[PDB]
Amino acid sequence: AVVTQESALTTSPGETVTLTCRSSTGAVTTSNYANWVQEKPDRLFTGLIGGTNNRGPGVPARFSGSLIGDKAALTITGAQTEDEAIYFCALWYSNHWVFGGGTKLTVLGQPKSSPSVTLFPPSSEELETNKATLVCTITDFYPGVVTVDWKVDGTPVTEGMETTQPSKQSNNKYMASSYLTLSARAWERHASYSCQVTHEGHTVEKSLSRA
Amino acid sequence: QVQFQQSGAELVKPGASVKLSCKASGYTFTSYLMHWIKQRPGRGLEWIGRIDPNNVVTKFNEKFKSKATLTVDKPSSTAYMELSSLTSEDSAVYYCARYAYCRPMDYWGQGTTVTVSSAATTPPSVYPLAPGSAAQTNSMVTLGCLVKGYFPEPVTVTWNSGALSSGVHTFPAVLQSDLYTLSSSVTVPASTWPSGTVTCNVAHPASSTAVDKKIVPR
Ligand SMILES: O=C(O)CCCCCNC(=O)Cc1ccc(O)c([N+](=O)[O-])c1
Repeated sequence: AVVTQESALTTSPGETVTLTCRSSTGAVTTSNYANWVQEKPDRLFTGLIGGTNNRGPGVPARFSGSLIGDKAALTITGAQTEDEAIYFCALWYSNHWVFGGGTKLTVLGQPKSSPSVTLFPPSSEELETNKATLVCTITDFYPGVVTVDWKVDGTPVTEGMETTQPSKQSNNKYMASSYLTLSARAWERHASYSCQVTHEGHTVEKSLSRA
Repeated sequence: QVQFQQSGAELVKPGASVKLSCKASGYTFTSYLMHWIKQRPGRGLEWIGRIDPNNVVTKFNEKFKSKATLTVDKPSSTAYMELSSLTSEDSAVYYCARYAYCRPMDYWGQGTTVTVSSAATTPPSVYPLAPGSAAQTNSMVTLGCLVKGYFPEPVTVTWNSGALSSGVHTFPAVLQSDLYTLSSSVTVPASTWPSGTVTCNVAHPASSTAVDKKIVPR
């Protein structure tokens, strides 16, 4: 079982939106007992639609319980700024539940400007412990859904990339960081280390070097 | 009103089992099913298991049968989860959630985050990061202090000793190998750096450190 939702999306406050939830093993029949549970402002999760269509006690009546055809589907009618959140869909595989990854939602406040990316060096100092550390300073981005791809000389880094999730800064637009961590020889016979960032399917690129 | 008090944060170490509790509050406990759901640090949820407060009975995940004992306390309406001797590989944020017929929920608690670190309270080795990367020297330059290798989580970092708000962004921290790693950034323009000098402050309360490290080109 893969209960597969969407990954991320946007709708402008007022307009309707339909969130879907498809599953690996065929098609969401009522048997599933479909669930929708949302998280918001600092880790509180509120539950939304139970058994494909039943609204939680105080979940406002915009949110719609709708098993659309093959797939289970939540809709948020008249979408509002108080609905910008991550929604989880959950499907009951007979004698146990399985969670989708959620979707993050954006109810389009301040316009969609991009990230001021700036990659960093491993400093002279950690080179004595033989560690050499990489930061990619990815910041000012809206909406909150950017990616991180790293490459060590053409080569896309499969080796140890540690990252952050979109922290909302001061004017309510986001920031992120990506730590690529390596030991000195693993730095040295390598010239261009390349930081790749995408917004809405539109990238940015930064690099360093040695010769 | 109808609340759900889970505890707040926990520090388990590798090979020490944990007993976590969900105190249920303001509803008829036994006649409401309970779930426990793990959120591994920031990507996706996993349902763990299922306690019935009236009869005690549990469905587990395929995934958490060698790990949890879900067990209930009817008089105190508490519903404790126990995780047998654990790996570094399940430091997470754990949530009890109650539910009526078929839901993860209608209510979940706060989410007791039990961070699994065998290493104790230690000082962060902060490094000067220089803007010498791919981009010609134009108008505003972005500088960063990386405060690597600290334990526990609490670092409280001011950049030019206190006075300069206008361009600072500390990052949210990550944890490489049981301890933490974090950087804090800044982007003042050319007619400041190197001239109007830049040096960062590193405050890390528990393991006494108030470190002033200087930034330069290398
Ligand atoms: O008592 C209830 O509220 C409904 C659940 C059925 C009776 C008690 N046994 C349950 O075994 C396990 C159970 C059964 C059905 C179900 O939909 C879920 N679930 O988590 O959603 C769990």
